[PDB]
Amino acid sequence: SLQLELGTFNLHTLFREVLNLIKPIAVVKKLPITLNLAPDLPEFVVGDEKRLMQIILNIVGNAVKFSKQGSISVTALVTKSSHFYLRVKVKDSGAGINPQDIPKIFTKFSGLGLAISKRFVNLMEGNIWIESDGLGKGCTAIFDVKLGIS
Ligand SMILES: Nc1ncnc2c1ncn2[C@@H]1O[C@H](COP(=O)(O)OP(=O)(O)O)[C@@H](O)[C@H]1O
Ligand SMILES: [Cl-]
Repeated sequence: SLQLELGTFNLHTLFREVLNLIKPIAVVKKLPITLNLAPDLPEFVVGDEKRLMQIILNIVGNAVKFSKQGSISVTALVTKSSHFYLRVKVKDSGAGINPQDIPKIFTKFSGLGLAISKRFVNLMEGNIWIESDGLGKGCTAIFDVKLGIS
């Protein structure tokens, strides 16, 4: 039933906007957070801005929410496979995630963010997953989504 709503927007600006919403909260929790955009990351793109924003906001937001100390990095780059694949990696410094808990992370229902993000990523012909090296190692949430180049 779901359908992409396409328009042209500045992808770089979208990342800075997300960081601007999250930063004051990171500051209160004393979690340094960094954004890195690859030198070849397209600027003006065609895609569904409000759905892309929802995905990035919930994953970056989760990093802040579930981290008690340490830093967070948000990295945006291109996955080579007109269109391209945007990759976003969000690495936090949480307590880590047990292997048994990862396969059910998109279906854990308290909490709706990742379930919604998964549908949006699927709409953009993409892939999303979370991984953790275990105790004390935080986790990385990663997604690839297809976007048009303006
Ligand atoms: N960055 C993260 N660090 C640790 N656990 C996470 C992270 N992101 C998601 N999770 C786990 O996945 C579950 C589902 O997350 P989400 O769908 O965003 O819902 P919510 O944040 O409301 O719980 C969370 O409750 C949590 O157990
Ligand atoms: Cl974690």
